[PDB]
Amino acid sequence: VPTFKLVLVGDGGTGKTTFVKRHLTGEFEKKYIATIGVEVHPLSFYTNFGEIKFDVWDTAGLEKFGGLRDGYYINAQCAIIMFDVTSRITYKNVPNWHRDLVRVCENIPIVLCGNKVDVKERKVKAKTITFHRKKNLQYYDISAKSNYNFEKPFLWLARKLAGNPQLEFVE
Amino acid sequence: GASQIVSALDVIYSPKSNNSQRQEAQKFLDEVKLCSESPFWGYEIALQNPTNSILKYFGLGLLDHAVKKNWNDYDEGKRVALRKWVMELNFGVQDYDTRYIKEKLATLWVEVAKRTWGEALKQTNPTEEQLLTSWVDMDNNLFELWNINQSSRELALIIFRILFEDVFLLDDLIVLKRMTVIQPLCVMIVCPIEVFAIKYKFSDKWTKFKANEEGWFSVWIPELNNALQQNNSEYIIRLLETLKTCLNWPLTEVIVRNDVLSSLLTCLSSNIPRAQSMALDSIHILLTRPYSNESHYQMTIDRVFDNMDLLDSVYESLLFDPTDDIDETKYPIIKKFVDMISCLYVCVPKIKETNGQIQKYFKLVLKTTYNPSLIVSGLTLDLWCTCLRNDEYLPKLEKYVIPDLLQFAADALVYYEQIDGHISKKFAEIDFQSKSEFQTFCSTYRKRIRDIIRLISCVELDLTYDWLNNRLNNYFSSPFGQQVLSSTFLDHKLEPYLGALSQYMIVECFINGCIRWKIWYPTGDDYDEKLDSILQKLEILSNQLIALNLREPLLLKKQIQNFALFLTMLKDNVLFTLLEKIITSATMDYPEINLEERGAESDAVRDLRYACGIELNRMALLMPESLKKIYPDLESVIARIMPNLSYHEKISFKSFLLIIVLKSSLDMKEERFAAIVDPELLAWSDKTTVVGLSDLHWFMERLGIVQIAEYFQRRDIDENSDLLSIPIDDEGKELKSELTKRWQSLFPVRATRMFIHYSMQSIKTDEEFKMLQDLWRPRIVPILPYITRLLYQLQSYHDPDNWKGLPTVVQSFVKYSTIERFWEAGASNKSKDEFIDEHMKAMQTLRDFADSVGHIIRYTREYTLLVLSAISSLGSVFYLLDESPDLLLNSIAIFKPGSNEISPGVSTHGWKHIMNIAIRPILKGCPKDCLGKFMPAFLPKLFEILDLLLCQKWSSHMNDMDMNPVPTDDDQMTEEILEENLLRQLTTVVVRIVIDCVGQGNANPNSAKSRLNNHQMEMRKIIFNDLNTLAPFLKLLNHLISFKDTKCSFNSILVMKCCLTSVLNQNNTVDEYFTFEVMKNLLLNVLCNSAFKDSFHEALYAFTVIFLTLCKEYPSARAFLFEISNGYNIDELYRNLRSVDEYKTQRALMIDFIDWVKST
Amino acid sequence: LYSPLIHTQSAVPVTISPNLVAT
Ligand SMILES: Nc1nc2c(ncn2[C@@H]2O[C@H](COP(=O)(O)OP(=O)(O)OP(=O)(O)O)[C@@H](O)[C@H]2O)c(=O)[nH]1
Ligand SMILES: [Mg+2]
Repeated sequence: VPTFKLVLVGDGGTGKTTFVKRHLTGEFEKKYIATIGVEVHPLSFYTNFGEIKFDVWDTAGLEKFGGLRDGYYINAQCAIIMFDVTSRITYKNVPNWHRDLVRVCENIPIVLCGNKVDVKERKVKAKTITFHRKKNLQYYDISAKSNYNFEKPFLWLARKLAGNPQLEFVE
Repeated sequence: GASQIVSALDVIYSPKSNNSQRQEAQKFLDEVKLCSESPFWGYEIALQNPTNSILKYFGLGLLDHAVKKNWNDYDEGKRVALRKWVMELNFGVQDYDTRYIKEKLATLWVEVAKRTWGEALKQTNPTEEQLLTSWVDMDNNLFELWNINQSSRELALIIFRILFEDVFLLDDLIVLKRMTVIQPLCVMIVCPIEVFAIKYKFSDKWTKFKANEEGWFSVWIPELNNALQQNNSEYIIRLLETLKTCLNWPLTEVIVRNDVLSSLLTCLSSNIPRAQSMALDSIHILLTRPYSNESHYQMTIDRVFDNMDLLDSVYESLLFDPTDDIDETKYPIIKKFVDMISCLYVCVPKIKETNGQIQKYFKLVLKTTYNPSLIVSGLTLDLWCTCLRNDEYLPKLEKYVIPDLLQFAADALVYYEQIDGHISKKFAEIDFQSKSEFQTFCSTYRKRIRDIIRLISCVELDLTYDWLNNRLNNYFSSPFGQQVLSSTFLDHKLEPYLGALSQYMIVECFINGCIRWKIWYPTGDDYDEKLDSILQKLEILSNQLIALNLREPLLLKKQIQNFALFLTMLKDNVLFTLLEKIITSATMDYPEINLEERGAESDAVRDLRYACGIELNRMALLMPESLKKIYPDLESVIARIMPNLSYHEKISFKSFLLIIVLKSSLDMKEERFAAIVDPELLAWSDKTTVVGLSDLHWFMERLGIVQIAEYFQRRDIDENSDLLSIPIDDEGKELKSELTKRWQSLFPVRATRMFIHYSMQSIKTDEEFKMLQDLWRPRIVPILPYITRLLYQLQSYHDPDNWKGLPTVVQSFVKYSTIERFWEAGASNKSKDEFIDEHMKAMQTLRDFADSVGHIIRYTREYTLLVLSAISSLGSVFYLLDESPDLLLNSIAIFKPGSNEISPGVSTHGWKHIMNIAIRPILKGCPKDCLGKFMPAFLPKLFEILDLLLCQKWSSHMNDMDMNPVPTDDDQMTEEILEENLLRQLTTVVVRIVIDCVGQGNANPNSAKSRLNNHQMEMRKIIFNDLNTLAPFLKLLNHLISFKDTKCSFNSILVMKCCLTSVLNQNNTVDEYFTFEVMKNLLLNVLCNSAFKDSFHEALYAFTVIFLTLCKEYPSARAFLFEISNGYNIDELYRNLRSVDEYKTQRALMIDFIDWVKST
Repeated sequence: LYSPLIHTQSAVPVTISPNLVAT
């Protein structure tokens, strides 16, 4: 069974831990607790072409709380940069995350995920978001609270890592 | 010990370790990092064992932390030792080092350079000690690293890339402090000394820093050329990565001297994908960079344009067949190439065309526009639009590409998302995240294509007209054209209909192009003859198009749409013909089907008739005087048509006649107006309707709920039985048709709205405005009570307490009708498709019956709100009568007898609609001579109603969230998200109402230069100088800032700043209530809450202003502020503020008080 | 949701760019 390491990078309070917990247990988390260091959560998706497992390294987005910040990216085979559409500082900090993420692992597939799209008011409008085009990334609007596209980035990443472009999640 | 660090790294990196063990290892590593020997330990770790890549990276990270955080604490000797350690580690790079190890070493070198390089250059003739401190030998050492080995070569390239990126591309803080020394040093190291001295004038102390006299470009560019000949892909990629960041800033003489553009073009002619992408980025950077020397820019644009054949070959090589699968390796390269090509049209007016460079460039752009991908194709549409709009390119563009571009744009005007197996969807499923995004991008693409067609038809009207005539003849002689002409109903999502629709859109674009030509062409002596010829051509085209005898309703609708554009240009010449054609096309029998069953093909005929009516109204508005000559014939024809016309189209036709009556200066306006309006408005004053509108059971019976109960009993339906599973019956269809007909005839809201709005559109001067206002007065003031009563009943329908009088068998029916099914993208995992699927499934179900009843109720409420808004536009007649404010407001807001609940059962969306449609237009619709009689009787209750409604809605939302923490299912999450969004929008509407009633006071605390309008200024006199209106107004303002919404609270505080000038008018009653409430609300719920970050800063300035004013004139405020603070020294705090003139220092004093209150 | 109404100030449905003044 394939086993790909995935590093979840993003600013603080963006929803990375909430997104991982929603993928694991299936229930939304209300409170905000800063992710101390890194947490490794195994994740499995059942697809038509077999079984695929993910090692999602949920990293700290706060500087003072981060551990081996860049060191958490060694031997990574995957990545997701999560930014908040309700706060423009996260999107402005997105280029820094990509910059220090491609320094360690170069040719991995990276996905930019805009979180908290469920709310009407969003300080990062769709037009403002163009970093995916500049760096050939994939941008999937997701919402942990709403489960809008919470499975799409994993499906795209699995398609690119495994090789199959017709691979689909059957369960 | 190093063994502990190795064990901790193994624990934190192994996947089998649990999270707690990982956290313990990370804590140990963190406490290791804080040790005073961390830099030396990291250097030793990196040097001793290069085999362990992870441990070496950890040591380099320790060095990075030492050089990034503890740099200021280190003395000169420690800094020099750290620099020496970094240099030694960089010089020790071997082949076994991974890429990230090299990147980290380069990062260390760049950090040390940014924090050391150029320090001694700010002092005259610095000694050797200062030069050594300032790292004078950087260039010499960096060149030494360039020759150690090929791994050191890659390391030096990475060092240069990171250094230049941080210095120029990125807004790094450290370099920003010392930009004026770092940047010229980079220019020194990359440029030759002779070239540098031309632009810069510094002395030999700068030349000491530069080691290689010839510069660094004279090293990179020959190396890049050698790598290109040897076809070394990795070396080429690394060099282009380094070279890409060092071309915007350096002196252009270096770029020209080394022939960088030639090397970039050579890289582009290679088959390496990454090299091609970086060459594209480099070429775009060279094109868009600033040029001090215009000659160098001329050479650049000349060499780029002289290699159009090479660019065409590169594009052809990049192309691929997407039928099987798109190539992700070069599709982004294709997009980048088309983006770069689209930016070259700016330079076109500067290329001296000698070998047809401009023709080849435009041919290449057109070829790229033919790309199957819409994203790739849509990049050049802006280029084509800009080129067609401007005149610098028009003579150079018409000669080569105008016919081909027109043909492409005509061929590309198709519905991509509705074509099965279209080649564009293959790229759509990769460039777009959802089908809705693809559909809206297709809509934008077709809009830009239509813009292209319109501009071409304007510029080249003769050629475009000839081509369009030939194309239309060929299409309508084709078998698809025969199918379109010889059919009555076509599948509206199939090729025969879509092709003809595209043809009609092309015709519309051509007519719009002629309209544009009417202004674009210069007003010379030849203007009149050309305009006459164009009018003759358009009349011939219109006659040709009409003679087709098109029968498809949804396509004849588009023909009627184009009729208005034809009439705009041709004026009277075809006015009667188009009018007669529109009239006769709205009464076609269509014997094949019957229109009363609400079929799929009946909706097309209904839409066609509605479009015919609306176009009749538009034509009457445009040319009323010309219709006066033929009015009696029109009146007779319409009166003959009236029995064979539906009520909706009856109202449309009557409005058309009314427009002709009013605008065309016809005699006896009053008699015709009465004969047209009174029969339609008579239903409002019906005695049975008047007496029964005050009884809710009568309202239910008229709505038909009793008949629904009888039908349910006949079908043996029960409350316990689910309505979502019971199949529907055709008897129910007949019943709902009868009920909706009787309902629309019973309450002529549409007739009143249309008549009032279109009579308002007939106003051109004030005198006939006054006479029309007097004319509408007898028809409105006896009808307004009944409209308000209808709105009352529509509000009372949503109250659950009013349903218990109904029969038990329809208790659930009204509840199902009340709820709405609005959907949002992002508020649920479902998309639009399955939501519309749920709605479609219910059609054959009895639940759709309740849904239709609720839709009827909501439609009637929307139209009565629109009628009330239109009556506001009637002017002084709606505001001078004394009963209007109470009559409207009591109707909209139903206070329950005992409990204070604003119209129980009315959703937040309904309140949003009520506010937006009625309250805002009426509040802004008050004439400046009528505020003094309507405002003081409206606002005092209106603000109370708004405050109560907002408080109740917000309290209900938070209570439901708190007492129901975990949702039962995801549907509960969707409902909560929708409710929160609607409540936020309602609060936004309320704060907009407040803003337009008073007017805010700017974001800057000291700026109040926003000039309030006359309407805004007038209200402030009424509100602030009246206790009856003022006191409720602060309640709304106090609540608005308290509510958890950043946008309104920030805006409300800005409004309060504009109010603080006048609300504190020394009034005793105003001042006291301001004391206990506003300080309690602002300090405890806004200042002490972190959810109002931006609002906290603005409220703090407002709070400080109130604090100084109240404490100065009211000692009780100081005692009150002492109590809520539970300590502190208000008198000392007040004295410190007054002695400080700067607001920044005053803000610091308040932050201490607010923080201290937070602790207490 | 409601039905649109024509205004005499914008009854003409042409989408000509307003900024155009001459050639
Ligand atoms: N509305 C909404 N809120 C969300 C969504 N995802 C996350 N949140 C909110 O944001 C919070 C983020 O909490 P965590 O995911 O634990 O934060 P974190 O990633 O650990 O934060 P750092 O460690 O500082 O990077 C959640 O608890 C929610 O309150 C979403 O999709 N929608
Ligand atoms: Mg986190």
